[PDB]
Amino acid sequence: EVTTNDGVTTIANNLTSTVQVFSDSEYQLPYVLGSAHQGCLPPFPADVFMIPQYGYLTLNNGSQAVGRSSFYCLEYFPSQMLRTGNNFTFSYTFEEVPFHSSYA
Amino acid sequence: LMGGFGLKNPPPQILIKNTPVPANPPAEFSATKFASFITQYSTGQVSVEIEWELQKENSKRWNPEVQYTSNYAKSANVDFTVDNNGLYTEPRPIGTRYLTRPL
Repeated sequence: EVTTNDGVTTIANNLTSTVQVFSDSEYQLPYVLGSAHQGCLPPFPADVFMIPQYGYLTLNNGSQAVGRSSFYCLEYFPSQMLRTGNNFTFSYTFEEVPFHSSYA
Repeated sequence: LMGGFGLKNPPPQILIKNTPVPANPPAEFSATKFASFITQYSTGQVSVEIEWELQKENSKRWNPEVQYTSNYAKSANVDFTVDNNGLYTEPRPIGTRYLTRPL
Protein backbone atom coordinates (compact mmCIF):
# COMPACT_ATOMS: atom_id res chain seq x y z
CA GLU A 1 0.00 0.00 0.00
CA VAL A 2 1.53 3.24 -1.19
CA THR A 3 1.59 6.55 0.69
CA THR A 4 2.50 9.58 -1.45
CA ASN A 5 3.23 11.70 1.60
CA ASP A 6 4.56 15.13 0.46
CA GLY A 7 5.48 14.02 -3.04
CA VAL A 8 7.47 11.00 -1.80
CA THR A 9 5.96 7.57 -2.39
CA THR A 10 6.62 5.35 0.63
CA ILE A 11 5.43 1.87 -0.31
CA ALA A 12 4.48 0.05 2.90
CA ASN A 13 3.81 -3.66 3.27
CA ASN A 14 0.24 -4.41 4.34
CA LEU A 15 -0.55 -7.75 5.93
CA THR A 16 -4.29 -7.83 6.71
CA SER A 17 -5.54 -6.67 3.31
CA THR A 18 -7.13 -9.27 1.06
CA VAL A 19 -7.38 -10.01 -2.68
CA GLN A 20 -10.56 -11.34 -4.28
CA VAL A 21 -10.17 -14.04 -6.94
CA PHE A 22 -12.90 -15.96 -8.70
CA SER A 23 -12.86 -18.10 -11.81
CA ASP A 24 -16.08 -17.63 -13.79
CA SER A 25 -16.58 -21.35 -14.35
CA GLU A 26 -20.23 -21.11 -15.42
CA TYR A 27 -19.87 -18.43 -18.16
CA GLN A 28 -22.35 -15.85 -16.86
CA LEU A 29 -19.97 -13.04 -17.92
CA PRO A 30 -18.90 -11.55 -21.23
CA TYR A 31 -15.89 -13.51 -22.45
CA VAL A 32 -13.40 -10.80 -23.39
CA LEU A 33 -10.63 -13.40 -23.89
CA GLY A 34 -9.90 -14.46 -27.45
CA SER A 35 -10.34 -10.90 -28.70
CA ALA A 36 -6.52 -10.74 -29.10
CA HIS A 37 -5.70 -8.13 -26.48
CA GLN A 38 -2.57 -7.26 -24.56
CA GLY A 39 -1.90 -7.97 -20.90
CA CYS A 40 -1.03 -11.63 -21.24
CA LEU A 41 1.69 -13.46 -19.48
CA PRO A 42 4.89 -12.02 -20.95
CA PRO A 43 6.93 -14.13 -23.40
CA PHE A 44 10.14 -14.12 -21.40
CA PRO A 45 9.74 -15.58 -17.88
CA ALA A 46 11.77 -12.93 -16.06
CA ASP A 47 9.24 -10.15 -16.70
CA VAL A 48 6.84 -8.59 -14.22
CA PHE A 49 3.58 -7.87 -16.00
CA MET A 50 0.56 -5.73 -15.17
CA ILE A 51 -2.93 -7.25 -15.12
CA PRO A 52 -5.54 -5.87 -17.60
CA GLN A 53 -8.81 -4.22 -16.61
CA TYR A 54 -12.03 -6.15 -17.21
CA GLY A 55 -14.44 -4.08 -19.23
CA TYR A 56 -17.28 -5.37 -21.38
CA LEU A 57 -19.44 -4.07 -24.21
CA THR A 58 -23.16 -4.72 -24.60
CA LEU A 59 -25.90 -3.79 -27.06
CA ASN A 60 -26.30 -0.21 -28.24
CA ASN A 61 -28.44 1.91 -30.52
CA GLY A 62 -25.40 3.97 -31.33
CA SER A 63 -24.10 5.30 -28.03
CA GLN A 64 -27.46 4.69 -26.34
CA ALA A 65 -28.45 1.60 -24.35
CA VAL A 66 -31.26 -0.64 -25.55
CA GLY A 67 -33.37 -2.41 -22.92
CA ARG A 68 -31.47 -5.63 -23.64
CA SER A 69 -28.17 -4.08 -22.45
CA SER A 70 -27.09 -6.27 -19.57
CA PHE A 71 -25.18 -4.93 -16.58
CA TYR A 72 -22.93 -7.37 -14.74
CA CYS A 73 -22.04 -6.60 -11.14
CA LEU A 74 -19.01 -8.76 -10.39
CA GLU A 75 -19.22 -8.70 -6.62
CA TYR A 76 -22.51 -10.54 -7.16
CA PHE A 77 -20.37 -13.68 -7.72
CA PRO A 78 -18.74 -15.71 -4.95
CA SER A 79 -15.10 -14.64 -4.95
CA GLN A 80 -12.34 -15.91 -2.66
CA MET A 81 -10.70 -13.57 -0.16
CA LEU A 82 -6.95 -14.16 -0.23
CA ARG A 83 -4.62 -12.79 2.44
CA THR A 84 -0.83 -12.88 2.15
CA GLY A 85 -0.74 -16.56 3.10
CA ASN A 86 -3.46 -18.15 0.98
CA ASN A 87 -3.46 -19.27 -2.65
CA PHE A 88 -5.96 -19.69 -5.48
CA THR A 89 -5.93 -23.01 -7.33
CA PHE A 90 -8.29 -24.57 -9.81
CA SER A 91 -8.14 -27.12 -12.60
CA TYR A 92 -9.75 -27.37 -16.01
CA THR A 93 -10.05 -30.03 -18.72
CA PHE A 94 -10.47 -29.08 -22.38
CA GLU A 95 -12.98 -30.59 -24.78
CA GLU A 96 -12.14 -33.05 -27.55
CA VAL A 97 -11.28 -30.23 -29.95
CA PRO A 98 -9.63 -31.49 -33.18
CA PHE A 99 -5.87 -31.51 -33.57
CA HIS A 100 -4.45 -28.38 -35.08
CA SER A 101 -3.06 -29.56 -38.42
CA SER A 102 0.61 -28.62 -38.08
CA TYR A 103 1.55 -29.88 -41.54
CA ALA A 104 1.52 -28.63 -45.10
CA LEU B 1 -37.06 -22.07 -43.19
CA MET B 2 -40.42 -21.32 -41.59
CA GLY B 3 -38.89 -22.11 -38.22
CA GLY B 4 -39.39 -25.13 -36.05
CA PHE B 5 -37.87 -28.55 -35.49
CA GLY B 6 -36.58 -30.30 -38.57
CA LEU B 7 -37.38 -33.94 -37.90
CA LYS B 8 -36.15 -36.89 -39.95
CA ASN B 9 -39.01 -39.05 -38.64
CA PRO B 10 -41.79 -36.56 -37.87
CA PRO B 11 -45.06 -37.32 -36.07
CA PRO B 12 -46.91 -39.69 -38.39
CA GLN B 13 -49.92 -38.62 -40.38
CA ILE B 14 -53.18 -39.78 -38.81
CA LEU B 15 -55.68 -40.25 -41.60
CA ILE B 16 -59.41 -40.64 -41.05
CA LYS B 17 -62.27 -41.54 -43.40
CA ASN B 18 -65.94 -42.45 -43.16
CA THR B 19 -66.51 -46.00 -44.33
CA PRO B 20 -68.81 -45.82 -47.39
CA VAL B 21 -72.24 -47.23 -46.59
CA PRO B 22 -74.13 -47.71 -49.87
CA ALA B 23 -77.78 -47.05 -50.57
CA ASN B 24 -80.14 -49.72 -51.90
CA PRO B 25 -78.72 -51.77 -54.78
CA PRO B 26 -81.03 -52.91 -57.59
CA ALA B 27 -82.44 -56.42 -57.73
CA GLU B 28 -80.48 -57.56 -60.77
CA PHE B 29 -76.70 -57.73 -60.48
CA SER B 30 -74.77 -54.81 -61.95
CA ALA B 31 -71.12 -54.55 -62.92
CA THR B 32 -70.76 -50.78 -62.39
CA LYS B 33 -69.49 -49.95 -58.91
CA PHE B 34 -71.90 -47.53 -57.07
CA ALA B 35 -73.43 -44.17 -58.00
CA SER B 36 -75.33 -43.80 -54.72
CA PHE B 37 -74.14 -43.83 -51.11
CA ILE B 38 -75.74 -42.72 -47.88
CA THR B 39 -74.68 -39.15 -47.11
CA GLN B 40 -73.08 -39.19 -43.69
CA TYR B 41 -70.42 -37.55 -41.56
CA SER B 42 -68.72 -38.17 -38.26
CA THR B 43 -67.94 -36.22 -35.14
CA GLY B 44 -66.03 -36.92 -31.97
CA GLN B 45 -63.20 -35.75 -29.79
CA VAL B 46 -59.42 -35.90 -30.21
CA SER B 47 -56.67 -35.51 -27.59
CA VAL B 48 -53.06 -34.57 -28.33
CA GLU B 49 -50.63 -34.57 -25.40
CA ILE B 50 -47.07 -33.43 -26.15
CA GLU B 51 -44.46 -33.59 -23.41
CA TRP B 52 -41.85 -30.87 -23.92
CA GLU B 53 -38.34 -30.59 -22.49
CA LEU B 54 -37.43 -27.16 -21.17
CA GLN B 55 -34.02 -25.51 -20.84
CA LYS B 56 -34.00 -23.47 -17.64
CA GLU B 57 -31.96 -20.31 -17.82
CA ASN B 58 -28.62 -19.98 -16.04
CA SER B 59 -28.11 -16.25 -16.26
CA LYS B 60 -26.02 -13.89 -14.16
CA ARG B 61 -27.46 -10.77 -15.76
CA TRP B 62 -27.94 -7.95 -13.26
CA ASN B 63 -30.58 -5.64 -14.73
CA PRO B 64 -34.12 -6.92 -15.49
CA GLU B 65 -34.96 -8.79 -18.65
CA VAL B 66 -37.44 -7.77 -21.33
CA GLN B 67 -40.41 -10.09 -20.97
CA TYR B 68 -43.73 -10.48 -22.73
CA THR B 69 -46.27 -8.47 -20.75
CA SER B 70 -49.89 -7.63 -21.38
CA ASN B 71 -50.79 -3.98 -21.91
CA TYR B 72 -51.82 -2.65 -18.49
CA ALA B 73 -54.46 -0.07 -19.42
CA LYS B 74 -58.20 0.51 -19.39
CA SER B 75 -58.82 -1.44 -22.59
CA ALA B 76 -61.92 -2.01 -24.66
CA ASN B 77 -61.34 -5.75 -25.01
CA VAL B 78 -58.94 -8.17 -23.33
CA ASP B 79 -56.27 -9.48 -25.69
CA PHE B 80 -56.20 -13.21 -26.59
CA THR B 81 -59.81 -13.63 -25.40
CA VAL B 82 -63.34 -13.86 -26.83
CA ASP B 83 -65.47 -10.94 -28.02
CA ASN B 84 -69.05 -9.74 -27.60
CA ASN B 85 -70.23 -12.62 -29.81
CA GLY B 86 -67.55 -15.23 -29.17
CA LEU B 87 -64.73 -14.90 -31.71
CA TYR B 88 -61.31 -15.86 -30.37
CA THR B 89 -58.97 -13.24 -31.82
CA GLU B 90 -55.22 -13.53 -31.42
CA PRO B 91 -54.15 -9.87 -31.61
CA ARG B 92 -50.43 -10.12 -32.31
CA PRO B 93 -47.78 -12.72 -33.14
CA ILE B 94 -45.74 -13.70 -30.10
CA GLY B 95 -42.19 -14.86 -30.75
CA THR B 96 -40.01 -16.64 -28.24
CA ARG B 97 -36.78 -14.61 -28.09
CA TYR B 98 -37.06 -12.43 -25.00
CA LEU B 99 -34.21 -13.62 -22.80
CA THR B 100 -30.56 -12.66 -23.09
CA ARG B 101 -27.68 -15.10 -23.21
CA PRO B 102 -24.26 -13.54 -23.92
CA LEU B 103 -22.84 -14.56 -27.27
